[PDB]
Amino acid sequence: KIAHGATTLAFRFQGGIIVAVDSRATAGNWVASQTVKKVIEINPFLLGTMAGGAADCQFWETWLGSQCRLHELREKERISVAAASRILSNLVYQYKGAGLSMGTMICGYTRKEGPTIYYVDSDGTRLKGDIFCVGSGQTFAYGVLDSNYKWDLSVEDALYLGKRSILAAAHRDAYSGGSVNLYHVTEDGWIYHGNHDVGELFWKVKEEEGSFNNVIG
Amino acid sequence: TSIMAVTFKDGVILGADSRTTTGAYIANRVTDKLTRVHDKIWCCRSGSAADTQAIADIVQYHLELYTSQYGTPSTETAASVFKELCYENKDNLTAGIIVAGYDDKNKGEVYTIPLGGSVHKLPYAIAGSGSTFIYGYCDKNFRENMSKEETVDFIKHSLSQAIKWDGSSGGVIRMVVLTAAGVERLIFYPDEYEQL
Amino acid sequence: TSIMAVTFKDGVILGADSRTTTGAYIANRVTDKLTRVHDKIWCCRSGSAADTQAIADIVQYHLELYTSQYGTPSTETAASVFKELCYENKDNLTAGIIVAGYDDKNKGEVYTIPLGGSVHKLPYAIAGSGSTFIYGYCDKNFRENMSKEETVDFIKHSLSQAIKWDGSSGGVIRMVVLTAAGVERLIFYPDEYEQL
Amino acid sequence: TTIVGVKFNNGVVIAADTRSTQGPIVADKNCAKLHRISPKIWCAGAGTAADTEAVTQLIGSNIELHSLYTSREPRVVSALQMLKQHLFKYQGHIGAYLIVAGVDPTGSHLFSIHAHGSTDVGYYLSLGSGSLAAMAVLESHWKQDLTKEEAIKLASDAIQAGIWNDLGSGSNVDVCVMEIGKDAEYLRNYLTPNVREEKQKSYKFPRGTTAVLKESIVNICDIQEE
Amino acid sequence: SDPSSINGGIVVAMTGKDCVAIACDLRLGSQSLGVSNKFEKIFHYGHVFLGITGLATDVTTLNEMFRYKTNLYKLKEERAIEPETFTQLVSSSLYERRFGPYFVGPVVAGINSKSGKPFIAGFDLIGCIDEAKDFIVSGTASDQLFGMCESLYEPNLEPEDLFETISQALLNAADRDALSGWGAVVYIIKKDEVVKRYLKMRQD
Amino acid sequence: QFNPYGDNGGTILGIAGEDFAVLAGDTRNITDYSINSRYEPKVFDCGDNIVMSANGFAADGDALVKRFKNSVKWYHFDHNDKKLSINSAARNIQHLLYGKRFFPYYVHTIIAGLDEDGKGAVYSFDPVGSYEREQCRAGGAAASLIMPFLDNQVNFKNQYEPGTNGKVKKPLKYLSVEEVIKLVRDSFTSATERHIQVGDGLEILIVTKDGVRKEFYELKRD
Amino acid sequence: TQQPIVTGTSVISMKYDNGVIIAADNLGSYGSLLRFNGVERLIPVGDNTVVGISGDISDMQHIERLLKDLVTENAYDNPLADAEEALEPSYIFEYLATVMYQRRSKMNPLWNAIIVAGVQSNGDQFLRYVNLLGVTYSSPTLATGFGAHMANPLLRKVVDRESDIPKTTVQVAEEAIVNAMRVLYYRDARSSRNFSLAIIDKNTGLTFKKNLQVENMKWDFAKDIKGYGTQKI
Amino acid sequence: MDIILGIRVQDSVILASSKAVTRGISVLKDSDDKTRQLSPHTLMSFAGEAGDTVQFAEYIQANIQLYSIREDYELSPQAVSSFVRQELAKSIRSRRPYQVNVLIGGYDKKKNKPELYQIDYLGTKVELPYGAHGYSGFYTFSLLDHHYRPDMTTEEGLDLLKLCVQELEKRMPMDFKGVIVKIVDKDGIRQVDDF
Amino acid sequence: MDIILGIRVQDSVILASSKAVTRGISVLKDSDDKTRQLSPHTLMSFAGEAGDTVQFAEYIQANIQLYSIREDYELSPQAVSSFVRQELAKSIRSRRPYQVNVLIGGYDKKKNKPELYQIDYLGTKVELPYGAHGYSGFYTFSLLDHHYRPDMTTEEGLDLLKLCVQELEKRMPMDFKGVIVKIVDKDGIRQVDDF
Ligand SMILES: *[B]([O])([O])[C]([C][C]([C])[C])[N]C(=O)[C]([C]C1=[C][C]=[C][C]=[C]1)[N]C(=O)C1=[C]N=[C][C]=N1
Ligand SMILES: *[B]([O])([O])[C]([C][C]([C])[C])[N]C(=O)[C]([C]C1=[C][C]=[C][C]=[C]1)[N]C(=O)C1=[C]N=[C][C]=N1
Ligand SMILES: *[B]([O])([O])[C]([C][C]([C])[C])[N]C(=O)[C]([C]C1=[C][C]=[C][C]=[C]1)[N]C(=O)C1=[C]N=[C][C]=N1
Ligand SMILES: [Cl-]
Ligand SMILES: [Cl-]
Ligand SMILES: [Mg+2]
Ligand SMILES: [Mg+2]
Ligand SMILES: [Mg+2]
Ligand SMILES: [Mg+2]
Ligand SMILES: [Mg+2]
Ligand SMILES: [Mg+2]
Ligand SMILES: [Mg+2]
Repeated sequence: KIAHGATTLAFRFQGGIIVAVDSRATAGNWVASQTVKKVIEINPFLLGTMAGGAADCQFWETWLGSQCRLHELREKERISVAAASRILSNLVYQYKGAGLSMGTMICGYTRKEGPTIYYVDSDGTRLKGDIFCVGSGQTFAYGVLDSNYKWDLSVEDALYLGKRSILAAAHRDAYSGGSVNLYHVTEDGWIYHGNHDVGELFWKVKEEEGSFNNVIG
Repeated sequence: TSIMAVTFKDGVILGADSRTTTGAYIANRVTDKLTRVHDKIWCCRSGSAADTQAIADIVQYHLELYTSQYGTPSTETAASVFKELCYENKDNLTAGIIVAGYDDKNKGEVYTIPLGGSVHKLPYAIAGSGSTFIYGYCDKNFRENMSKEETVDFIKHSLSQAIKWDGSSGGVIRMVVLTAAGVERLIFYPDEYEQL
Repeated sequence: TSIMAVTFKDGVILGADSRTTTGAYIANRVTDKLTRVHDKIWCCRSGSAADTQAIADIVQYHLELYTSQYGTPSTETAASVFKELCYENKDNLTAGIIVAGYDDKNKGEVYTIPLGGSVHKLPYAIAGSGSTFIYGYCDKNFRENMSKEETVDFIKHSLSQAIKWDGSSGGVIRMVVLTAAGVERLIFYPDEYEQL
Repeated sequence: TTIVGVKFNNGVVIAADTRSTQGPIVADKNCAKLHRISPKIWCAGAGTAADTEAVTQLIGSNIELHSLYTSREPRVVSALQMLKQHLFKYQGHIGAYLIVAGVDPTGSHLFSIHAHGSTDVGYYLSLGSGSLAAMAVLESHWKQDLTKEEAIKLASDAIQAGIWNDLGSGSNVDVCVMEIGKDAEYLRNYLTPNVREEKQKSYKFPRGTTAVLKESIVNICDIQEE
Repeated sequence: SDPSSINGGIVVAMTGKDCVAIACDLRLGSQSLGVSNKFEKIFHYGHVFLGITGLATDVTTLNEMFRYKTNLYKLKEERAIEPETFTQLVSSSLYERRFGPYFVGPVVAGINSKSGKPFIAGFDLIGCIDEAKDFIVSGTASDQLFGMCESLYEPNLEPEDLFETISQALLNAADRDALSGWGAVVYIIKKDEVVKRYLKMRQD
Repeated sequence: QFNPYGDNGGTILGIAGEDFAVLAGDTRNITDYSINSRYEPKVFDCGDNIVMSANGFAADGDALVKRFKNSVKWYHFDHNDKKLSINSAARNIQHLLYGKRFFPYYVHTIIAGLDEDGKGAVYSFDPVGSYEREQCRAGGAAASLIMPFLDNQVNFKNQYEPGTNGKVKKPLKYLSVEEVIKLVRDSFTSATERHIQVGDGLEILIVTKDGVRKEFYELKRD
Repeated sequence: TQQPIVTGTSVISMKYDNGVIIAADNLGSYGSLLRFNGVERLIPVGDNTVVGISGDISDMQHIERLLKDLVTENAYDNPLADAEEALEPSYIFEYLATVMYQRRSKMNPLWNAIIVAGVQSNGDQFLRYVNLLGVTYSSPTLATGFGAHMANPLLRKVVDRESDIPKTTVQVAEEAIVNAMRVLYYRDARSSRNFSLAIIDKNTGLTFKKNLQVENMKWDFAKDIKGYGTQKI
Repeated sequence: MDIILGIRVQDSVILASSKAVTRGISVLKDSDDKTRQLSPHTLMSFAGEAGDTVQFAEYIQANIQLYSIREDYELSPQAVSSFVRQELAKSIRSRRPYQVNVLIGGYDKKKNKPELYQIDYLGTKVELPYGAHGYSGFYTFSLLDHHYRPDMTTEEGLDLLKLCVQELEKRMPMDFKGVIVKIVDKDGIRQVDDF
Repeated sequence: MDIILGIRVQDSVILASSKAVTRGISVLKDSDDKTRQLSPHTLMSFAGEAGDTVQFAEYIQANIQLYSIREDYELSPQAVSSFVRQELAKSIRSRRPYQVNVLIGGYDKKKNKPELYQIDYLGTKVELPYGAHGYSGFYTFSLLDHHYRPDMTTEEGLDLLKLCVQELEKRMPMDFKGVIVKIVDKDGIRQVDDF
């Protein structure tokens, strides 16, 4: 019984990248934790998301931060998101078959690239993209994202969209919940936008938005 | 389990250990494996305790009903009723039974019924897990028309060795003597048979 | 296979049947299971024919090299070399070996090495599939400090019974006598030992 | 589960622990494992709880009808025979492991029965996951010609050995004494060596602590007149 | 795969001073997917209350079965069934399906109308009766409930105090179980009045 | 087939106070339905004001603790007797665990102590090395029985202020060392009642700026 | 990975006021066959330690050789080999525990359960267990295999906790051990009547007793037991 | 088969069901109607194992039609749903169970209310404002949770349904070849021929 | 991944490759380019197990680019295809084989001829006028067998390719989200941005 279950997303927009994750960890039906940090702070400019194996994601994305630091010491220049995501994907590819479990979005914003997201997988997949959603509640979050996403979203509205999409998954997916962690990635680094308890957030959103009429409040 | 039945001049004697095991745990160290299906027709039981008890109870019922209608049954008849149950239910049974009895006409007789449900009439029979270790000893030491005292010694010495080597066998050595004189029960304790 | 080694007054005697089987087919009815690893250190082999031959050949090599450097090895030393091979390669070997030898200082000694690769020094040893059927007989009939003729009779009678009951054992009874006088080979045919 | 039976001078005593478990969880702390088959025939049950209950009730019911039919007090051998044949028929799938004891016009009796239908006779017996701990005590302290007081002591000590040393057994000791020419005395919670200590704190909440959405009266009464 | 944890859910019952309480969550799911937040697991036949956890189709079937049987009971007996008698009926009914059982965890709660004595009982899926003095727990968060009840419970609580204890036992147990929650209901039962309260809880 | 793993039962509990931290654990050691020992210490003082417990398979648990204690020793040798901070110990333990990612230490590890600002700190680990700082964490057999109780009585979850009816939460007031020990004792007493692998004794290690103190309490032995 | 072939059953032990007692029978079983009747499973190390071993006998003989080699190695360049720098029970145990855990970690275990009984330099009683998994624990009473299920309950009635150790004499402790060995002979199908017993006392040193037998057995009541229920004759 | 959706609005129930039928490698048909009219104001859609779906639906249809003739009366949606549930609950412990999931959309003429019932092959019944079977809910429920109101019109219900189908067509790997949509209200059952 | 097609006409080679990427339940991307330029006049498309496809393609790309720099010369399509085959033939008996199927479309500047090579993960090479991997050929080869000529123009090749994609979109159960089409001729490699 390793922990399992999650909802994580990341999307590119005019103002950079929004990263949003839930906080729940479950061993079977047993809820092990409601306070899990599913965004790894690789360095002040790069973020990674945790889905699949908790240790695998933690260990190797911290390690990735060490490799990124060594790169900029040697090259006297910020590492690209392309190069960083590639160091991780090449590493896990060496371990293919051994049983690593990883589904992560490597998120960054550089001069040459602009806002960039790479989905990296333990089976060796490396995909560049605009919107990614990974975890047991990924399908629920995709629905809210796809129907409301625009490139010209404001930072305020984009932050809410990411928050609202995790809430949707947290409500319906049994193995997602606890709290929502928000991040906004800019060229000058990521900015943390707080921890939001799903219990309190649900009722707040229900009243203000008029959604979840199926639920009595 | 170590069980045996031996015909001799005056009749037949049944012998058995008293150990019942669940794996390596001895669930009963004073078990009675020598079982009565008629006044002078007894059996030795090996294998499943449940199966051999169920069979013996059914046989006792059949022979009691036989007696009410047709008078005293032969030992061969008792063996046949055992066989019928063991053969027809071979898929679901784990029972190794030795049938032994005393008639006045036929005298002492022994029938062994192994797993398959076959019947074998013999001068003496050995069975159970512990019997393996005394095939050599019993074959070398058995004689026909032994006396009561000689037959008791033969069984005592034989089962003593079977007990010594077989983990599934142990406790006391029970014996039942079947002759014209009647039915005699004998018991022999560890301190007696271990020093042999 | 039925094999045994028995210490007696003048030394030690090894005994064995001559049957090699592939399932129920007798692949060799005149097999020699009594094998020489040194002048007066021999062994009885049971289990895999390939494994026990490979082991015996390696031991013979080791003791030949031991002799060239340090002089004649003890029976204990020979047993230790057997053990080392059987213990360290327990996962890949199926070998049940009895080691028997004669020193002038230590006289007749017997060491049995079962499947696990453990060593057990004993006055006499029995092994192989057929040994199961003579644990009772051998335990009752063995005495220490027997004569040559008595020991030959003990082994002949014992293996005769093992052969009688075990399908995997049969053919001739081979024997090797180890004393100060030298090394004597004996053979006994079915017509002789079956009528015992 | 630890259950035992001990013969004595003028009768027989049985005993049991009171713990029931689902895996590593204790389902019931004060479970009743001593069952009445008839007024003077009682049995202790180990294994599957529903089965020991069900098989005892069924045979107990048929024993009662048999007693009424024959105008005779029921015998232990009848309960034994009916239980074993029922259990044998179901090929061990009815997970009932029983120690059957009692007094009847024939005398005092003590038997064990296993799920597959095999029975055993003895002066002292033990069944269940704690039977090895209990049997260790019985094999150390049992003797012939025990008194009533000595048998109760020995039986309860055997259960205690199971309570303390077997994780499948715990809580309290139940006893039932069946003496010849007397009413059977059922001693529920004969020993209570596992009372929980006082808690450090009281967890009584202030009223209004729990958030409530709706309140309503439930109509448990029938349809009313007028 | 495991029938008792496909749909999820929990039930808890407690005794107090001249009263009993029975409570349950409202979730019904298909493994990870939450399907309904209005699936009540507590039913009543006259003054006897029955909570049922486990496989939802069997929950529904057994409710319909015990409604069937208690209605015939009442017509023939000319009186409502009592908690002690109903407990035996539940046990008998479950055991008749010994080798093809309903995958459920029933819980009986009520007050005997004649003696006025509070009563609770629990069962396994095949009929075994657990008649506890203090409390009964059932469902996918039974371990959590055992932990809550064993610490929070004290004997002889007044109805309004008992409400707080059982509510907190359920809520906090449910919040540590993925397959439980999505609302909750608490029944407070006295000899001739029964109050039903829906609780406000986190909806994830 | 040979199974290199086993289950020795046991339950552990770490709570972080305002200026203190406790790490508690029962003293019972088991296999299947037997008791190996009624008093087998499970929580250890590892030096540098850090306490540790690795619950689950005891052989792996002892190995890990032994290797961490060793790591503290070599940290002093290599870095001029510098004090190993709790956060640095936590990261080091991750690498010890993940080093056997493909043949894991079969244990739930918890460490407790004080952070570099003097505030109480508890860290929790999974078998393969994922970790997280926490205010409250139970581990092992009876973890499922204890955590929901702690959510309610430490973090005041589902508790609201009377009169408001769900509108105002109960305020998160700080707990003293005496108050925490009461909750620990009641957690284990309740676990003992309903879990067969929990009992015999309760050993608590309390960490403050003054050092590491020990307290022992009896538990039911059935 | 292997399977045990020739095996030894229970080892039992307990602490008393001035030392420790340990015991084990002299059987080497080959499955259900009680093959070897003269196997010594208590192996003394020096005059202050006795290692009792159960499980695979071939692995026991290997461990026996390791301990013999350990004594030799300790004596090398050690003028205080028979004094201050002699082998302690704690040293011998930790060594074995290290080997057991290392061997399980290579998926090639020594298929044994071991109890190390002894007395330390300062007079303290030493009693600790280790097995094929490298699992270790200590207790006032320790037993392996069937002994864990049947001997411990009896020995724990004498010494239930730490405070009972000073109140327990060597006579009472030995009596309890001997009784436990009798109970194991009644109930363990892979046991023998013959056993060895060892006492390690801080005053009187190491007393090693060979060729002991289970005596004072109750079997007479067997004569009254007839049939399996209804049978009277 | 694959995707079946249901939504209960103010005055009607709307059922949407995919048109594709796939025999492993090939799509054999792209116009399959996965529904049966049980009574004039009751419609049942279905999805599950091949053969069982149609066989079950038609068996239910026959039984309800028999009841209608015998009593000269239409059963309520609640009554029909309970009958269907019992048949599935009976089926799950049979020798070979019906591997069929259904939605029952009906308009109760007595209460003047639309009603939607979701029943899976185990006999698990729930009354819902909107429902689905299989993986359909995983994509659509988040949209329905956001946009749904009990006072929605039929036209608003269809628009919300279009948004659900669009999300399925974007994120589902299987091509289900669109959906047939049917409306159940006071006037009976009709099909939306353009969707 | 899923569908990759190839056709060799008079003066060019055309490769068509699906855009979808599916992680089990969801379609994560609908614009994925399943190809790598090995040299100015050689293109390789690929499909197989996740990760292995891109890792293999990029490894091959690097090796051919290395050769180009070292010799200041472009290898012939035949030479590149033989190198790729050997790598896959080496891979199939490795500890963990590359689970990758490829098409290699190249224009030989020496012979002035287009060339299409089909190679599966075992290292099975064939030169073909048209080719495919997976289930793609099962639907398309019957159309190509009927319509194909060696003297077809590039425009006629694209039209025949459209007919193949239309048949796939009709009869395949999976939604592969259309195809990216690329042309390889004497002037090099270019992408058809509208298809
Ligand atoms: B004997 O070993 O065959 C013995 C004879 C039986 C009539 C008492 N059988 C058993 O002890 C069997 C196990 C067994 C051992 C060896 C061979 C075949 C079978 N035991 C049981 O049947 C048993 C054990 N515990 C409870 C109930 N029954
Ligand atoms: B004896 O039966 O153990 C015998 C001794 C061998 C050294 C000559 N072994 C065999 O005959 C074995 C099989 C076997 C039989 C019974 C027990 C264990 C093993 N046979 C072979 O090794 C064999 C047979 N045919 C060809 C080659 N090898
Ligand atoms: B005892 O441990 O044998 C005990 C005696 C029983 C008759 C009251 N048995 C149990 O507690 C059994 C253990 C068991 C668990 C699982 C399958 C079979 C047996 N428990 C129960 O029967 C049980 C468990 N949970 C609820 C109700 N009953
Ligand atoms: Cl029997
Ligand atoms: Cl040979
Ligand atoms: Mg959730
Ligand atoms: Mg949920
Ligand atoms: Mg049977
Ligand atoms: Mg024996
Ligand atoms: Mg929950
Ligand atoms: Mg406990
Ligand atoms: Mg459903």
